[PDB]
Amino acid sequence: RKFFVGGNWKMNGDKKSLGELIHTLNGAKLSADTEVVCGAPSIYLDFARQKLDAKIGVAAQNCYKVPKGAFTGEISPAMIKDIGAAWVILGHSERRHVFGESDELIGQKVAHALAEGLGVIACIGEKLDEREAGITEKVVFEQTKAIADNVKDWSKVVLAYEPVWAIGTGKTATPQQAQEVHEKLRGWLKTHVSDAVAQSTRIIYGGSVTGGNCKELASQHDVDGFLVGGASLKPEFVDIINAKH
Amino acid sequence: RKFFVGGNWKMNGDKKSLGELIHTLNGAKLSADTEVVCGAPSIYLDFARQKLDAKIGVAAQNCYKVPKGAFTGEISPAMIKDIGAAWVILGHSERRHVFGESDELIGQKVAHALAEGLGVIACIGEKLDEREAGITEKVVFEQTKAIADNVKDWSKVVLAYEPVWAIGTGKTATPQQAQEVHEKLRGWLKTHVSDAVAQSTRIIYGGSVTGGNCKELASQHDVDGFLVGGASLKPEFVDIINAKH
Repeated sequence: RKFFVGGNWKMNGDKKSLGELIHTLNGAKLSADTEVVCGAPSIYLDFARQKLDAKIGVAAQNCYKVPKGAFTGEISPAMIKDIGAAWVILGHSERRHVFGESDELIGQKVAHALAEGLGVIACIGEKLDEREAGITEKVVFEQTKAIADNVKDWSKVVLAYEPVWAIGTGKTATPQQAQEVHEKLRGWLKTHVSDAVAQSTRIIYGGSVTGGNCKELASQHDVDGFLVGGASLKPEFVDIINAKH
Repeated sequence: RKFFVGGNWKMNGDKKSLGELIHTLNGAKLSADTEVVCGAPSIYLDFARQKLDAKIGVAAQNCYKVPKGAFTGEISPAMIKDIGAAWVILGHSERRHVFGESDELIGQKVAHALAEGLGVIACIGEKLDEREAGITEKVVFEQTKAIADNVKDWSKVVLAYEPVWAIGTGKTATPQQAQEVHEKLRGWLKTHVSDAVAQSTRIIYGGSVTGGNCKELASQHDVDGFLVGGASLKPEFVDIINAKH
């Protein structure tokens, strides 16, 4: 499995500061063995794709489930491809809990984006109350099933495990808690999809990854890379890309 | 009150099709007395702003209520200004009924967008069941109050009355039905805000406006322009702009 590092810029940046960041990435020495993707605000997707070196992919932070129509404020996979972006982040924790997107809706989005030829970073993760209650497993397996049910070809899918309690809080999961879930998710895939799918699908970790953290997390056997928020807007993003080196 | 015509492209287009549409608009003989604004998909705001004649304004179709943060998938007024767009469409029917955006949220977006210096086109309108139950007035005044209590400077606000039953259905409101609601809203403004605000605020109509029904609607005394959906993607949009000729 090729190590994968995605940067989710969330709702940050302007052309000046994003221009700066992109110039930094373009001139940096990034490991040839890492697949890098930058998820930019929709208003700057075109901008980002035009300025980033070709080896770095671009991802949209969200999309809707049909190519066109009466959906004021939404964008579709066809528009994302039009711009030259190759991926979309779906099921993000903020979409789920702040914007109320349901599992059913996320599933429809995944099916459509894949049908349209885009790669998908699909996010799953339990809340603090769920972890404390000890139902982390039931929660993620249920979210995964919603995604799986809509995946025909797993070759363009990356699963991102991001515990809600770890997102933007500074409370990173320990390497052992990340490994435990990744291992269980990989087993879910093996029993419910197939051995081949489980072996080739990248399962990445997200939730307060820093230049400081990454090396120990990246050494876990079932951790295939990371989905980075806050640190993707800093110079230390380079260190994260290079975690396995 | 300067006649105002806005095109709401909704989730439609690619650079090739929007490029042609724009070419047509830059070359058309548009009334010197109509203020025109085009509402483009966020992915295309930069493109649209670069291509359209400076005399035509560009509007985003939605935005969030803070300048930046951990809101995966959203865009802010600050980003919209960065690109050079000067308006935002807030409270559109599809955001209310498909995406669940509440009055409280819309009022917060309005206040933030105005604080950031953007012009706002705020949408209001009742459902068929509300109309038939005899509560159109109750529903539109409730929606307008949620917006108005969040407006410090009306100079940059445009109110758009778009009955839900008329959006994309072909069931245009008759001139008498539109005029009735516009007159009542202007009446609300006068008693809840001020006479000065009532006479200068444009109240535009939307919901199946076509090159064919526009002249009659535009002759109504309280109709100040339109918010066009489906027809804004067609050459007849030029005829709508020129509805008073």
